[PDB]
Amino acid sequence: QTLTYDDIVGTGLANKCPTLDDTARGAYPIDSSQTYRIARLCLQPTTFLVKEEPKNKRQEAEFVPTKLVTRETTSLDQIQGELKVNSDGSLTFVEEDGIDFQPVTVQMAGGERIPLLFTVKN
Amino acid sequence: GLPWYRVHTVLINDPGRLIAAHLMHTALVAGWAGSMALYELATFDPSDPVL
Ligand code: CLA
Ligand code: CLA
Ligand code: CLA
Ligand code: CLA
Ligand SMILES: CCCCCCCCCCCCCCCC(=O)OC[C@H](COP(=O)(O)OC[C@@H](O)CO)OC(=O)CCCCCCCCCCCCCCC
Ligand SMILES: CC1=C(/C=C/C(C)=C/C=C/C(C)=C/C=C/C=C(C)/C=C/C=C(C)/C=C/C2=C(C)CCCC2(C)C)C(C)(C)CCC1
Repeated sequence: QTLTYDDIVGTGLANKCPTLDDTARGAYPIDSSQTYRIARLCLQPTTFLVKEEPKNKRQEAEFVPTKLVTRETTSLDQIQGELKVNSDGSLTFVEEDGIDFQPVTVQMAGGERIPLLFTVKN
Repeated sequence: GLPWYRVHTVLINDPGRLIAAHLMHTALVAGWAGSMALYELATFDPSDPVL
């Protein structure tokens, strides 16, 4: 529906991307003689995985799950850009602008904090 | 007076204070156990149970 800021404020929903009904399994036709654009792109991380340091003997590193400590400050949104139609037929999104980075700190077992710039700049 | 090596014989006919001594020894042993683990936790490397 049409919610208002006062509906959302303080709930954690401002950090959530919008969603589509289970019944949206259509298709968007792409008119090669047309020019297109992403008017809003929203990314909402749900899990952060960090590769562990396989000791000298190694064998193989794993991607270990981590705990987020910086709260509902993680999503990328309001990202815009043009959707080009290439001539092989493919589509290419070229980010122009948006809120396209969030600093995030997750914590590994043992207590090591791992900051990162979660991002899709360019 | 009592020699140093017999001070604790004053408990031999004092069951309450004998219980009090036994409690204090039990307190000290459990405190040790607690302090020893905390030291081991503060010094233990868990990153390689192989080598
Ligand atoms: C489980 C331990 C324990 C318990 C329950 C008792 C219980 C008792 N003692 Mg015994 N005693 C002990 C250990 C113990 N003692 C030790 C180790 C010694 C050798 C010093 C003695 C020497 C002793 C004497 C000489 C007398 C008693 C007496 C008594 C009675 C009254 C309390 C008193 O004055 O003692 C007080 C005893 C102490 C304050 C000893 C404390 C020792 C400290 C806490 C060790 C800490 C060292 C240091 C801080 C360690 C830290 C690390 C370091 C690297 C810095 C009571 C039955 C008295 C009594 O009625 O008998 C007639 C008495 O006159 N005790
Ligand atoms: C459950 C164990 C236990 C218990 C409750 C007792 C209790 C007693 N013993 Mg026995 N005894 C034991 C084990 C035990 N003993 C063992 C294993 C030995 C062999 C070493 C002896 C040898 C022994 C002798 C030769 C004598 C006693 C005496 C006594 C009485 C007076 C002790 C006193 O005032 O200490 C006073 C002690 C001090 C003020 C300081 C001692 C400090 C020591 C040397 C170093 C401290 C070590 C440190 C605290 C770490 C503890 C050791 C570790 C095991 C935890 C008391 C009834 C005396 C007695 O019969 O009088 C009638 C006596 O003459 N005991
Ligand atoms: C049904 C009665 C009953 C029960 C359950 C016990 C149980 C116990 N007695 Mg024995 N005792 C009894 C009757 C009983 N006794 C009688 C009739 C006498 C003659 C008066 C004695 C004389 C006696 C002596 C002289 C000593 C004991 C000690 C102990 C304790 C040794 C183990 C210990 O400290 O664990 C370690 C403790 C824990 C893990 C925590 C225990 C917490 C429990 C559940 C008690 C909670 C509080 C409770 C309301 C207080 C009453 C305790 C109860 C013993 C009456 C143990 C709890 C020894 C003792 O006190 O050692 C310190 C000791 O020195 N008892
Ligand atoms: C089954 C295990 C067990 C048993 C049977 C005992 C038995 C005893 N402990 Mg306890 N203790 C234990 C585990 C045990 N403990 C644990 C796990 C801890 C935690 C680390 C302690 C900590 C502890 C403290 C802090 C104290 C005792 C004390 C005592 C004695 C009290 C009765 C007394 O007057 O002794 C009469 C004393 C003796 C017979 C002396 C026996 C000497 C023993 C065998 C050790 C040998 C000498 C020693 C190693 C030299 C010390 C060198 C070092 C200081 C550099 C008794 C001998 C108290 C004590 O000794 O009071 C004087 C005391 O202060 N114990
Ligand atoms: C938290 C832990 C804290 C632990 C507390 C520290 C330990 C506590 C005290 C222990 C010290 C014991 C000293 C008692 C010493 C002392 O009091 O002795 C003299 C003492 C005499 O006792 P009596 O029966 O005459 O009683 C008189 C009373 O006033 C004693 O309280 O005999 C005993 O104690 C029996 C054991 C004799 C041990 C004699 C050893 C001889 C050493 C000399 C040889 C040296 C080497 C030279 C050859 C190379
Ligand atoms: C009060 C209280 C509390 C607290 C508690 C605590 C804080 C405790 C502590 C305790 C502890 C913390 C303990 C400790 C202990 C220790 C000890 C007891 C030890 C001893 C040792 C020894 C005995 C040794 C010996 C030796 C040497 C030194 C050398 C080598 C050889 C030998 C081994 C012989 C609470 C809050 C809960 C509650 C309320 C009340």
